[PDB]
Amino acid sequence: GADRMSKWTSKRGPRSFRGRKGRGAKGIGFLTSGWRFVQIKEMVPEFVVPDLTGFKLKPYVSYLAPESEETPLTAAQLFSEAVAPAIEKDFKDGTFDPDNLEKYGFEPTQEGKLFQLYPRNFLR
Amino acid sequence: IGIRLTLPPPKVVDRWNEKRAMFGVYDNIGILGNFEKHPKELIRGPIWLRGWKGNELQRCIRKRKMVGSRMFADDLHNLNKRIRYLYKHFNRHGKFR
Amino acid sequence: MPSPERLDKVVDSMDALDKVVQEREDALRLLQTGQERARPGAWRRDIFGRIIWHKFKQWVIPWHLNKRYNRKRFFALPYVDHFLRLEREKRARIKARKENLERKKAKILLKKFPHLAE
Amino acid sequence: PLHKYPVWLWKRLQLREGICSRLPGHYLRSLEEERTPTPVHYRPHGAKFKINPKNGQRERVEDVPIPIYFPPESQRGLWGGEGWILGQIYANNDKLSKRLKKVWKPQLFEREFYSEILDKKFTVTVTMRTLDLIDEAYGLDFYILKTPKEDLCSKFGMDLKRGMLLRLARQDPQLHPEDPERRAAIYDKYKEFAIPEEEAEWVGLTLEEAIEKQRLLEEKDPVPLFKIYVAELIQQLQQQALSE
Amino acid sequence: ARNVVYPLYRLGGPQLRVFRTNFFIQLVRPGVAQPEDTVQFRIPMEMTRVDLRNYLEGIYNVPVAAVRTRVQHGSNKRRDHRNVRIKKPDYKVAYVQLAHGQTFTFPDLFPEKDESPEGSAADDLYSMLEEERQQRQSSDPRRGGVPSWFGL
Amino acid sequence: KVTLPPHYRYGMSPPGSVADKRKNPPWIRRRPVVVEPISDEDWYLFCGDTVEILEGKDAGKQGKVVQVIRQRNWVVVGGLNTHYRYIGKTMDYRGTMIPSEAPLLHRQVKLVDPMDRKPTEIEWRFTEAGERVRVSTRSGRIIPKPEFPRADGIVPETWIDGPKDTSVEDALERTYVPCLKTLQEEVMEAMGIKETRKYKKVYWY
Amino acid sequence: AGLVIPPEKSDRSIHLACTAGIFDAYVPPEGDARISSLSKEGLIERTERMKKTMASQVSIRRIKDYDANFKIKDFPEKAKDIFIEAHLCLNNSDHDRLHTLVTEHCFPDMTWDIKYKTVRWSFVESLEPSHVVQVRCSSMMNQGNVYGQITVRMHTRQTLAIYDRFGRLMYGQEDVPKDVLEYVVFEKQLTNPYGSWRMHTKIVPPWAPPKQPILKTVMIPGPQLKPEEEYEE
RNA sequence: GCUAAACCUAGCCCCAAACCCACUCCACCUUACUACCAGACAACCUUAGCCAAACCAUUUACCCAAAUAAAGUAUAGGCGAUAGAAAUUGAAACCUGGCGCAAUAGAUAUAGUACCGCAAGGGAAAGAUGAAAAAUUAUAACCAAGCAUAAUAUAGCAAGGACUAACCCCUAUACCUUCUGCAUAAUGAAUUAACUAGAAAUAACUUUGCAAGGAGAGCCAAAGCUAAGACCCCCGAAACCAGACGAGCUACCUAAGAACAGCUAAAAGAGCACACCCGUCUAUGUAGCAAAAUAGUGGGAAGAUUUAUAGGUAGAGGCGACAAACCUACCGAGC
RNA sequence: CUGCGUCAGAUUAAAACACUGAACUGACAAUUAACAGCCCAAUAUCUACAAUCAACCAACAAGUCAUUAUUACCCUCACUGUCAACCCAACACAGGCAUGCUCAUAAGGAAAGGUUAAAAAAAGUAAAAGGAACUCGGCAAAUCUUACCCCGCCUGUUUACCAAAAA
RNA sequence: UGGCUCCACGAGGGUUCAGCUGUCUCUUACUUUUAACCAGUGAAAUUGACCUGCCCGUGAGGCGGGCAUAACACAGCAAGACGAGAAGACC
Ligand SMILES: [K+]
Ligand SMILES: [K+]
Ligand SMILES: [K+]
Ligand SMILES: [K+]
Ligand SMILES: [K+]
Ligand SMILES: [Mg+2]
Ligand SMILES: [Mg+2]
Ligand SMILES: [Mg+2]
Ligand SMILES: [Mg+2]
Ligand SMILES: [Mg+2]
Ligand SMILES: [Mg+2]
Ligand SMILES: [Mg+2]
Ligand SMILES: [Mg+2]
Ligand SMILES: [Mg+2]
Ligand SMILES: [Mg+2]
Ligand SMILES: [Mg+2]
Ligand SMILES: [Mg+2]
Ligand SMILES: [Mg+2]
Ligand SMILES: [Mg+2]
Ligand SMILES: [Mg+2]
Ligand SMILES: [Mg+2]
Ligand SMILES: [Mg+2]
Ligand SMILES: [Mg+2]
Ligand SMILES: [Mg+2]
Ligand SMILES: [Mg+2]
Ligand SMILES: [Mg+2]
Ligand SMILES: [Mg+2]
Ligand SMILES: [Mg+2]
Ligand SMILES: [Mg+2]
Ligand SMILES: [Mg+2]
Ligand SMILES: [Mg+2]
Ligand SMILES: [Mg+2]
Ligand SMILES: [Mg+2]
Ligand SMILES: [Mg+2]
Ligand SMILES: [Mg+2]
Ligand SMILES: [Mg+2]
Ligand SMILES: [Mg+2]
Ligand SMILES: [Mg+2]
Ligand SMILES: [Mg+2]
Ligand SMILES: [Mg+2]
Ligand SMILES: [Mg+2]
Ligand SMILES: [Mg+2]
Ligand SMILES: [Mg+2]
Ligand SMILES: [Mg+2]
Ligand SMILES: [Mg+2]
Ligand SMILES: [Mg+2]
Ligand SMILES: [Mg+2]
Ligand SMILES: [Mg+2]
Ligand SMILES: [Mg+2]
Ligand SMILES: [Mg+2]
Repeated sequence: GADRMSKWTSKRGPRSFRGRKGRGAKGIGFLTSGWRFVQIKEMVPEFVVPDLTGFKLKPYVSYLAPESEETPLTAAQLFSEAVAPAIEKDFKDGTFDPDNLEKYGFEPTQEGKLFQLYPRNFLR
Repeated sequence: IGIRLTLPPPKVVDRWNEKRAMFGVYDNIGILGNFEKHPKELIRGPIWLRGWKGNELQRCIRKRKMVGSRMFADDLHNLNKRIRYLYKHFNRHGKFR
Repeated sequence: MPSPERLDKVVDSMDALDKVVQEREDALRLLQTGQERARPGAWRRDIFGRIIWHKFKQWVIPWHLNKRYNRKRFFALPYVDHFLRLEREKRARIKARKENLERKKAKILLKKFPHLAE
Repeated sequence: PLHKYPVWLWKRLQLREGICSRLPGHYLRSLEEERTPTPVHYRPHGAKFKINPKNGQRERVEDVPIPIYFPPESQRGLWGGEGWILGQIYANNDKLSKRLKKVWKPQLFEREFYSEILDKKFTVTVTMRTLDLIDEAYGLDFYILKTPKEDLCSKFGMDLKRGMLLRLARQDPQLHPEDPERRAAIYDKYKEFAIPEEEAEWVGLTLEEAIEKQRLLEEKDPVPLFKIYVAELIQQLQQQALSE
Repeated sequence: ARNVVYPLYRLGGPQLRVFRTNFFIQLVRPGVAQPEDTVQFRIPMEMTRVDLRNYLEGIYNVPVAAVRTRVQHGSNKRRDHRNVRIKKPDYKVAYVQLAHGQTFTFPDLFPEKDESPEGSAADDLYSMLEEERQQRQSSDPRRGGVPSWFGL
Repeated sequence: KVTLPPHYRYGMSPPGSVADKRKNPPWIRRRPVVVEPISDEDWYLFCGDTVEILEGKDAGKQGKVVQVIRQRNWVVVGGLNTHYRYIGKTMDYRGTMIPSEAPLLHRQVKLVDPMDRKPTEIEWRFTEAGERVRVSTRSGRIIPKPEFPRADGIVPETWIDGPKDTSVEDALERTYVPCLKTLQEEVMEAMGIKETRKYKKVYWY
Repeated sequence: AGLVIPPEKSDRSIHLACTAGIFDAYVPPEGDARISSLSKEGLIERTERMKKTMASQVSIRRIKDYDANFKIKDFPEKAKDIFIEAHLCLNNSDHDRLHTLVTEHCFPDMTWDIKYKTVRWSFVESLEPSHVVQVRCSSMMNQGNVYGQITVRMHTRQTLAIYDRFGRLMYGQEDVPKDVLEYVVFEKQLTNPYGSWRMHTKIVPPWAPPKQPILKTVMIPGPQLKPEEEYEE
């Protein structure tokens, strides 16, 4: 008799089911004694909207544009463009050692950083 | 009703294609070739049906004995049931005794 | 709608921008640590016996103390082997049917167009 | 259709691939060996041919092993190869009477044993057959190191064997630390079972345990691409400098 | 942001910030009479009223006062030729009240005057068809079906 | 997106149009028309090219193809192989007669040499620079792809930028300076947002 | 659904072979029936009108520019032949060949009313030779095609015999021939290399005599009245 | 001339060869598809039975890793129905196929979808133009049953002999099956189309080949041996066993709740009497409103009462104020 | 789980009907939290005396509502339910369906498609004189009568769907 | 251990006094429903084919001997079609 072919949502079931089932929204606090919701300010996402005044770019690109060939960006290309000049300059200087990779840009660990790379702790 | 109202398209049969032209060749391979090759070695087909003949029960038993381990579960179960049924039918039923 | 293609253009542009940003992030992660994925994961057998890529979630207590995580089962008992074999045989049947149908279509096509043979 | 291989070859096929293919060769051979266990619940004929009394002809005879059920409680002790016998019996030993299910169980005792190599006392569940085998082998250590796995029939026994082999290979000083004379005496009494450590480390491990151990051995964090890129760059720079 | 993993928060943890958002909203004309300072939006299902307030204050610089959200269920009664139900998506509707007493109204996005052609348009097919329609006339009843093409 | 039945049959009306929807309902199951397969490299009929009709009502005539269908190996020649149909037909009007073309096959028409108006057989050969062109067997020459108006109908030659169109110089200028930072921290530094509290390590499993 | 517009944003477009109507209307002078009897004065007036109409000469020059090997002195005979062949095609209802002689705009006027009738039409005599009254051409690249219209005058004897579905006589008489005067327009798609001159339309002067009456009697019903509406003259 | 009829593809079947798939982002063991808190919680254990023995009780073949032969031999067995080796000998192997099906066929499949059931589970039907539909002026004629064009005139298994002539004249006890014998008032059939039911070579017989030898190892042979031809059906029970699924109805119980006007009475398993529970009698209904109802009349109605919610006991069983009651509208043993 | 809200429909079948026709198809719109669900830091340590107007009195079946010492703790209104002529019975089924008020309504609905008044059939009302003479039986209907025999102490329970009993 | 009785109670099985009444002597009148006709929608069991009579006989609408007999629609009737009707009961 029951419809088992439909999505199970929060509109179906008794009061407990309807009040317990969610709809996908993230939590921004916790319930304390007396069914009182305490909201944590730093669990509410903050929209970091920049200042858009004096911005040259526009949503659409003029069709009068050359078609530059597609070259996907790789780790090797990024390393060559970023760290290779400094490393080769230091090698030419002659004072080089694998213990200065931290100065060269290498990060031995992600701990102690606001933006870890693996696993990442920042949103889109 | 039950019969077509239009003539079927004519069927063209090439009596002189490769297979019809070369059919029967090397049937006497043993006679004309110092008996190095047997004509039953020219049989292309199932492993259990190369150079052998028998009734349905014999074919089923031979297939189970040869490729029974390689069959799928459902096919093997069906083969076992068919063997049981044919055994009962042949050994317990018939006009003659 | 006046210009429906504008929405498609905007969606494509936003997808391209997100692609570029994600590509930069992936390249930086590969350089710094080398992980090809930003979210931890593992290869585990579920209760149904099929290999699955489980994506790790984030908690505050270790897994051995967790109750809900411990209730979940990541091992398959021997009774699933027969069903795994049946699934494999079904997939083999489907693949064989597809191959045979392709060969039949090729033969029919050659019959209909003689100059394909020539 | 038909499978390419018979179903009973699938276990060997999956051993040929994956993490199982990277296991040590000696461990793989030891797992693959399928030597017949020593008879316990049946008496072997002892001859390949026997004279049939009724017709006086020399007929070949075989030893058909009798199936044995080993309960999971036997893996925590040393039953010496005995186990539950599950079968049928004709009532009053008459073929024309009914056939009844019958279960024969071994008698179990909780004895105390001392290992000279391990310098420890274990309280285990054993049988009179196990005690007789120990007496014949002249010691628990000799029995464990001599009887193969198909005669031990105990995961605990295999663990004891692995521990003893590891200690013999390592010449571990933790065995009587303050008595090197006694330690050397034990080691030279049991010197005949000397096994290289890299081969004794896998003795008694089941397939799952071996897979987990190999995964642990292969578990290494990926090296960042930055190190390899700077290494190849500095090597290229050095080769260019040599060319200059 | 939706379809993403929110990092877990602990006491003394950093403020959670989002730099690129996939939330897209649609300002809609209310189907019933509403107060002047009330605006109706269709927002993604993973979006809360606090998030909508911050979204409007940040991206659009819109001062909002009160937000009330509800979930509208899509009809599942549609059936195709295979007698299988077709589901219309469920969507979240939000009502936002302006802060400083501003009044908002939904303007006409399709003015009839702007729809009317102010410039000149000359479509060949339309001109051909209208010319044929105006040139062709109904048959004279006194002719009684006799073709009018013959000049005799 | 795209909802096409496996044996959907392509016709003159473009897929997804009202006429195509009425001709091919989702529930219809007709016999699939067998089409000789032509590889993407092998196909050599393109829009805006003059081709001569070999067989039909009016053979030996040259016309420029206006439409091509790779699904059925169809080439439609403008103003050639045309029948006549009434258009603008209602219960009160007798309709307007207009000509409409019929599909042709790549075997039904043969590409013509522009300098010598006679059908020819053409093969794909490479140039000295490696660019692929088509050269005929008889009196070999280069016949490039005729210029055809773009699908979207945009004309860069007569393109004027609008109020929401990025300028060419701004779109072309390069501002990305490669480094080892993420967009999040770069934007935080640019805007001056300060976060002193650290993130406590959590458990991932 | 409407068939006026094929789906938009399509590279393919419907190709047209003929224009909706005459680019410039030609008004026949009153008394051309008398000018027909005044045969010499008819030729003199045609020559004078052709000389005085500069637009006619410019149009003829454009026609010669698009096809140099074209003559005005021989076109009346070819036009008469095309006219007779087109009208003969009606007798056997050979629309396949009529498509090569008449325009797509002329085709409905020649087929729609005789879809289910038998027409016995014949040409018997010609009273006066045809004369090119006026030549005019289409606008330059209006839609990428250029058309030319040539006006001719016909004063000839014809025969009409039309029967209904059951073969009963319905209009005309199959024996007696009668005089017919009509202005015939011809159109050709100059830009199209395979285009040709085809009869396009005919001009009915406001002073034309009334046509032959039909055999049967026709009743024209008056305005039907709803109960609330009364009769008003 | 209406309903209709025809229309060939989708694909499927058997082989050979070859060892197959499983992270776009997010969610998914809690009430699956649910961002985010202290636990201990863990698998291994002979299949039975139908059936054959004309009952049945010991017993009764079930791939176990090389085709052929030894050989249906040695052996086993209520020595009976039947079961049945080994030593020994050794065999080739080039996927790109078909004296397979063509929409009631071939997979169930357009799909495990619609639909049915609480659940395990069960499980379909169908499509047809054309080169072009951006030609709908198009995919014409005829054809099962059923009707219309076009009701009927004494009398009779409806026909036959006939006749100038439809009837009128004469003769004539429907078909299959089962019983000795049936028109029998013994069973089955409204009609049409499609589908639907005799499978095996021991011996003998016929025709070839060779011949005291035959046969392409093995077997037979006191004219035999080798090869071919030709003989052995379909549907239907009550039942039995194994493993899953069911206490949202109902039987009983557990947790914590709710209802019982008015009068007499007395601190009542008291009386009259609403709500409410039940169902003695009558009538209607009997493919019904209802696979158990309606109207009247009835017993109880502060109690061993009635009832909403959640949970428990599961079939070699539960539960039962024993009616062999009830366990999801057929319980002497559910599905 | 959108299922008589709005617009349009070659529409046309809901046991008939339809032009606004409509409980059918396509599109659009909607139900906004204060009501309700979703609660609670730790370790020890407290908790004999019903309810019934709780005062009388009277009881038995003995009951449905309580903390403190210390440590830690100051951020706060998020998420979800909200429509309807609706559920279980194959149906727009005379059936089944908990609770609070209304105790006859201030809310909610229509037994008759039109005609005639034959038979037989169902329900109701009225009836001269008699009053069970009908019938296996005072079954039904009318009236509001008494007494006895058999069985079981009594209230209660049972064959859901032919037996309510003496079981 | 065995046998009797006592008040109250009962939709339990029989009987009785009086009243009561259409239960009856012997039925009648009226109303509603049903019904018949008109208009709309529109099933099921059943069905070898029927051009489907009576009396007597034989073994009965179909056979034998007599008799009867233009065709056809509607409303009742239930003597027959061992009315499949209607299933049950007995060996
Ligand atoms: K089927
Ligand atoms: K009962
Ligand atoms: K009673
Ligand atoms: K009667
Ligand atoms: K019966
Ligand atoms: Mg939580
Ligand atoms: Mg929590
Ligand atoms: Mg038997
Ligand atoms: Mg029996
Ligand atoms: Mg052997
Ligand atoms: Mg089928
Ligand atoms: Mg017929
Ligand atoms: Mg007769
Ligand atoms: Mg039995
Ligand atoms: Mg069982
Ligand atoms: Mg329960
Ligand atoms: Mg219950
Ligand atoms: Mg009371
Ligand atoms: Mg009481
Ligand atoms: Mg009860
Ligand atoms: Mg009774
Ligand atoms: Mg009472
Ligand atoms: Mg009870
Ligand atoms: Mg009893
Ligand atoms: Mg009994
Ligand atoms: Mg049942
Ligand atoms: Mg809300
Ligand atoms: Mg509240
Ligand atoms: Mg009904
Ligand atoms: Mg009731
Ligand atoms: Mg009526
Ligand atoms: Mg009276
Ligand atoms: Mg009496
Ligand atoms: Mg009396
Ligand atoms: Mg009497
Ligand atoms: Mg009496
Ligand atoms: Mg009574
Ligand atoms: Mg009692
Ligand atoms: Mg008492
Ligand atoms: Mg009963
Ligand atoms: Mg009863
Ligand atoms: Mg009682
Ligand atoms: Mg009636
Ligand atoms: Mg009627
Ligand atoms: Mg019927
Ligand atoms: Mg008669
Ligand atoms: Mg007699
Ligand atoms: Mg008789
Ligand atoms: Mg007779
Ligand atoms: Mg009658």
